[PDB]
Amino acid sequence: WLIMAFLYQGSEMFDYKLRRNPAALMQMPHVLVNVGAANEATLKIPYRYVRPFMRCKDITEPLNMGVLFVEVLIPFRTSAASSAPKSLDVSLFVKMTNAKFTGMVDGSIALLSKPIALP
Amino acid sequence: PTWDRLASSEVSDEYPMLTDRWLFWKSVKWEVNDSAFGKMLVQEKFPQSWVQMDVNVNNIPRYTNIPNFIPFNIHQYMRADFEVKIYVNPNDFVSGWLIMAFLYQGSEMFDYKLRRNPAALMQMPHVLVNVGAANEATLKIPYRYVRPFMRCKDITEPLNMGVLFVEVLIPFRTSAASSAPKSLDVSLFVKMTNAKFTGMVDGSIALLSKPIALP
Amino acid sequence: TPLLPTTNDGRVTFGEAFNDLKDLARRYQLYWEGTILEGNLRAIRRNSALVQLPLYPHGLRIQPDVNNPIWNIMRDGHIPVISSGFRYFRGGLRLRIVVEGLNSCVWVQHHPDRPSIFSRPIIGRYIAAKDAYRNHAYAAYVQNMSVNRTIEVEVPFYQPGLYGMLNASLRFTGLGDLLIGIEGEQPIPKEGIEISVYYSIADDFSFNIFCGFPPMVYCDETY
Amino acid sequence: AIRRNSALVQLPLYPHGLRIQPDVNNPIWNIMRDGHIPVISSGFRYFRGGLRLRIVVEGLNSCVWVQHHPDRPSIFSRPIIGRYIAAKDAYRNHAYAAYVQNMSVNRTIEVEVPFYQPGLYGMLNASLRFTGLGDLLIGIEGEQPIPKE
Amino acid sequence: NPPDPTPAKFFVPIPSHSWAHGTNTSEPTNTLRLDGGVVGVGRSDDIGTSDTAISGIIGVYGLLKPFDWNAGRNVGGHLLWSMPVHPQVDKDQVIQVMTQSKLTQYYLPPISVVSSLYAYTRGSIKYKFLFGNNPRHNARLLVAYIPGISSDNRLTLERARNSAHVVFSLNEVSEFVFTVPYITDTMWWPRKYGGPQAAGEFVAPSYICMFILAMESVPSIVTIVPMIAAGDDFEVAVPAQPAVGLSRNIDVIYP
Amino acid sequence: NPPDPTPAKFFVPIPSHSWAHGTNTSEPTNTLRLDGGVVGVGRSDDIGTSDTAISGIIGVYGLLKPFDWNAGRNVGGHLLWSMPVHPQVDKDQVIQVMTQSKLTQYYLPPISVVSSLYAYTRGSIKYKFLFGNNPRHNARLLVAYIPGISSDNRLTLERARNSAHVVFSLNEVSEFVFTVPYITDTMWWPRKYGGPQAAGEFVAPSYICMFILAMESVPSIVTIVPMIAAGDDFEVAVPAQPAVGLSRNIDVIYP
Amino acid sequence: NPPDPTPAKFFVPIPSHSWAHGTNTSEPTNTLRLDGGVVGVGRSDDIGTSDTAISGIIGVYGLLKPFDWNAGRNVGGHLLWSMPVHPQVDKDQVIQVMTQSKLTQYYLPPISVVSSLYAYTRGSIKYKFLFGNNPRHNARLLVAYIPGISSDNRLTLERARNSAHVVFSLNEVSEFVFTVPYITDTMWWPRKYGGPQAAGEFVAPSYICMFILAMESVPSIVTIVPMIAAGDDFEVAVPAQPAVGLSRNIDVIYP
Amino acid sequence: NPPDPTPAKFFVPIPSHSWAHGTNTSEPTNTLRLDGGVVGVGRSDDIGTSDTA
Repeated sequence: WLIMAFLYQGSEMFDYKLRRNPAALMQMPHVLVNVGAANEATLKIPYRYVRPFMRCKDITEPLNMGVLFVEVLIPFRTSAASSAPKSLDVSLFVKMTNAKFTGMVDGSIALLSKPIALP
Repeated sequence: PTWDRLASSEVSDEYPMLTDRWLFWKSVKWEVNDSAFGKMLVQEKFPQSWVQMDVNVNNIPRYTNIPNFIPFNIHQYMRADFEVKIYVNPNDFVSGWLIMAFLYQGSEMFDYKLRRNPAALMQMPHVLVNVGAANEATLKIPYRYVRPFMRCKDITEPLNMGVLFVEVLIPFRTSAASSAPKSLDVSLFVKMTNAKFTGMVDGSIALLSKPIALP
Repeated sequence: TPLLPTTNDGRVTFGEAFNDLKDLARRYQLYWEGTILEGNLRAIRRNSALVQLPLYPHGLRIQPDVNNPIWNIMRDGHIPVISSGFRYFRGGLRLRIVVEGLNSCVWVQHHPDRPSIFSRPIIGRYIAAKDAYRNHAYAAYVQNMSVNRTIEVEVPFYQPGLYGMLNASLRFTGLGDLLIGIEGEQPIPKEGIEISVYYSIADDFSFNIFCGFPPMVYCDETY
Repeated sequence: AIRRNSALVQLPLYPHGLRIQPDVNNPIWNIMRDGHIPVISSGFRYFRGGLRLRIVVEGLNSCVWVQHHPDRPSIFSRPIIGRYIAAKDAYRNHAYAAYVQNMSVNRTIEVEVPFYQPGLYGMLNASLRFTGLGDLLIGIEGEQPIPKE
Repeated sequence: NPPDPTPAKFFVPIPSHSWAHGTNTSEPTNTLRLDGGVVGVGRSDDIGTSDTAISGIIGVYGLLKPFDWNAGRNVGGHLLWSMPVHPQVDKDQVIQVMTQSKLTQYYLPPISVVSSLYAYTRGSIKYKFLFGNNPRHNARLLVAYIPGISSDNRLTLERARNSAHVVFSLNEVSEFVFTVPYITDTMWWPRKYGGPQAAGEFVAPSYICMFILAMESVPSIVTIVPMIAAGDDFEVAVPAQPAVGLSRNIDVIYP
Repeated sequence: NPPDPTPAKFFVPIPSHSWAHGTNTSEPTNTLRLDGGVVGVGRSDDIGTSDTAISGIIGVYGLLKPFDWNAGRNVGGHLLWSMPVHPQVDKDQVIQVMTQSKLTQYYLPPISVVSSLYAYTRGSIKYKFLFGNNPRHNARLLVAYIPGISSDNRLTLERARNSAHVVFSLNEVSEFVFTVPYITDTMWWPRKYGGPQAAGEFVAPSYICMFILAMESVPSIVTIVPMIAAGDDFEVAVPAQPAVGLSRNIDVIYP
Repeated sequence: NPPDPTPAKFFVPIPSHSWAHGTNTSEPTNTLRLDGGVVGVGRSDDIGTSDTAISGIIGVYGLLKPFDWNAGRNVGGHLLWSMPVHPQVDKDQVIQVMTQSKLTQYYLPPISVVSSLYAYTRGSIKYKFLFGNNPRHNARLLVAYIPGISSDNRLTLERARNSAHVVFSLNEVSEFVFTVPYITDTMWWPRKYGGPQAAGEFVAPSYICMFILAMESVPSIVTIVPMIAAGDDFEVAVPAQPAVGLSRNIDVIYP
Repeated sequence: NPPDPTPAKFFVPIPSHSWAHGTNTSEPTNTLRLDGGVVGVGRSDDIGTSDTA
């Protein structure tokens, strides 16, 4: 089983690393995914942020509204034989519902940078 | 909206066919030779002593044997109004009086032993019994307890709602001759008025124990 | 299954309702307490700040220690615990500052445009150069301590975002420093002065987006 | 010994009053016995209500928090003084109904304790054991000079 | 300048207002604002309230420590898992994070944390079980609850088949929800980890138990993860010293 | 920001509210509750009140020490038993429990205990007698009461046959109820064991006396047990220092 | 002389009234007048008020330091002048009067002084340019503003020709007014010279820039004087420690 | 729990009420009675007043 939940502006809480445990993920908005049925599952993430608009480029770190988690609720368990797989494939589709852009400038007026990873 | 319904979501199990009739309980015999003012003939935790009146060879009460106590075997919470009738057997050549009163949750008051004196028994709900007329007298004991339901089995001491007293108001007095008796017989009939049992389990899921007596 | 008949969140058996965690958060609890001694304070000190107290709805980062044991064994109150379950808030605080062993006047100023720099309170001298004295035109409140030793103040939500961040670590996350200070020449007694700050939620307060609770610890295994 | 926000008395709350110890150095108990309230209470088996208290604490000049612990068993029939107060009532708790009063402004605390307790009744004339309305706690709020006497 | 003689009134001076009052009152305070009326922070619909209504919080399931079932239908008529039913879950039924000479961090459900803030409680508790099988496996389970027994020493598959029980077929769904009601002699139940009595001297107002009644193409091990939330009719009573604290700082000072 | 000039009012500061007020007033207090209004413990009909209405208490008979009648009709025209009629019964007319160098414990009737809490009293007193004979015996009794004499030295079967008396046939019932009214020169009567005057310097507002006017198959001894309760028109006046105390702790410290 | 028993009320004594309240309240005070009512200084229409309504003040243009353009159309596609758009103008864009070891005196516009008294701000800013040419000269200017860049390092005549820009013909008027709107991610903007952050760690919510695209009978040098006032939709938020002070006494005492 | 901000009123503390007032006034006092209202000793016609006119 897979559990996928989203944590609004998670990366800046003082207790961020403690909220990764999948017990804590069953309390934020989440979805569950099996390998049998319940293959697809769609989460929903409305815009909730400190300021009414997000920055699109640098000058730090644009477009960071939260953290998306996908964790193993029940471990990936196989039969003990060779016709069994060693892995599976998990694909993540996104889309935007109410897209409002403002402050239209040029391109090359601001830059992006090589993105940083969560610990 | 009454407060027994605020303790249990499961509705109550009411079997009036096998409860709600006069059951015999004990008979007690008091003497001319030790009948003084304030002699205690009966001092029982009620209705614990009535419902556990049937004992094993190893002395553990079994609800199973009397069709009246059949629901006390399979539930864990119960609530009911009682009535204790006392019958003494009319001998014309003697005279004496009995006072029977009931003390709600008496056994846990700090001044319990002081409230046994029959002067204090004339202030709680009571009845008086002669040997001439006024043979029978029926007390009435509505359900009044700290919690809306009583426990039916152990784990301490189920079904202890009060204390029932039967004492000598006027001593058992006889004529000075041999055709006079040395004792009489006093019989205590009980019955339950609004019996509501809840928390229906198995039997053998909880146990009873050999019952303890009041000091 | 059958359902249990209602008591209206307790109005039937007791006298009142208990249906909101917002209502328990309106009962004061200890925010911070500590002592300030004469040397620990500032040298030319005629209208000067005594504490710079960062205002967090989730309370301060509790230091549990031996000489005041309300933090060791009780941990933090009901307000930090309810606050950890929510991501944002939009409201003000209510405070009670009970400053002992001081007899003249105690100005309390609220600086709503200050960043949330520290998670501890700053005592006496170390208070920054520009918060070290009473400012002009900031909302303030002077109380003579001979008349009454308890200050009751409500700090407003003056801050430009849609929310203020709970559980934090420009950085305009909250409702900035509150400043407590003496108004004149005073004798700072031996054994300094004790300040106790109690706080709660105001009536215009809210908790907003409910994420999970963080992992807790039980009070019962503190000894 | 380490007494910065600590309990001073743990006062069990009984409508029938405490078990009066009659002794020489305060004679209101020796010759008056107990008041009209213990006497009226002994005639009844149960009660359902709260109390009204007045705590007049003399010779102390700062602040006196009073907390009500409604979920505590009725363990003692005497009050517990100072240090001997149990480990978990030894300081002011959070979130319990409390009331702080500065003793320089007024030396009399008027409080009403509610009936917060789960049974149909509370037991009068007593000896879980949830019989009543649990301990009230009285304590000092800071460093103080505990005077001689 | 007419003289106004009105008799002075008796007034009792006190230092502050109620420290205990949360609701249904108006309290005087000196507000540090420019405006001197009853003022409140501005709002819209999205910054909008009563997200703290208790029923809305204790409704969210919280995860309890997953136990597993090993080598099927397995051991004939056996006890899998059981615990006393009460709003705070037992410390051994909760995902833990120990550290040496700090406190122990517990991932309590939303129902457990809210019930550490109150003195009494009552009402039904929902359990949601999630089975990590796949349709090839089969078994049966008897989940029953017994209303007045507090310790599992005395119960067995034939004693527990006489209580209120549902027999779960282990293939009709993965997610099975089983509601144990509130059947007690009393109207409010104290918590297990605040007051009143003596910790392990506790009696929950019921027990829940899970009883039983091996392919080579399928994984042997079926893992079960239990979730717990408060029922629809659940209430909490008096605010009390929280049985828990934040793990923001898990350090402690034993005597 | 208009200036409001209103003349300051004179106020008198005091430390607390009335220590004496029981009724018909509202008192300010700081209630240790979450709710800040006028709140009271919940109720139903069964937990329901005015079980303390005085008439309902003093109505319950209380037993006085039983005296007995020995060898019939017995001693011609004799005084059996007599006592001054007043709400607290005389200490020698009450079931006692002595202990050495403690206090003496008295089983006072409900009327006696209530009248130890008040300063005055008035109204009729009911006596209920219960005869431990059986219909074989016969005798007669003259119960009379005399309204203004306080000591039995002066009364005899022919002086007491001129007061208000009923002649009781000793076989018409066991339970005989005899009401002595309230006939005095004054409207309220002080109690005998509180104030005012000097204990045994007391005058009850009347005396009740019981006058007279032997088989071998029947018990010689007829025992009489007297019960005492307040009449329907009985009232108590001012709250005063209780003449009694609980025997919870019967220890004492004589000077 | 009827006795009035009314229960004393609880009152909390404090030393004074609100130090922070400006509006919407009535404050008690002892007025040093002969008349004891709500009295105010007399008036007519000409001594008449609300001359302090903020919009009426920040509407008045204030002059910023004049820069000049030297030898026409001059340097092909060049940056003339640019500054971050925010209510307090940068100290290098303001007419100054230095003195040695005193403070520096700045002739701030009416919009700058008012915005040194408040904590937040928002809304459009008007710039009014005044060109010291005479119709013989010609040139073009591209005034554009870019909404989210805070430093001029990155912009050039082809990057700034893609923002909102007006191309000004340098002969249609002397006085040209160019309004840069308010386009930000947030609803209120902090000031640059009060709090919060670290002075030169500041980001204005846009940049304004002026880009380009020699007779002997006419003066070579065209001088431009810029004026700045707040737009019609401009507001200020919270009263804060004024970033400025009067130069009545420009002396100071450095540590 | 709405905040009630009302400006504090000026009050002048004094130790007691008028020592000189006999008539046409109501005076506050703490009455040592069980009843907390305006109470007066009972009367009939014969114990009846203005014998001091």
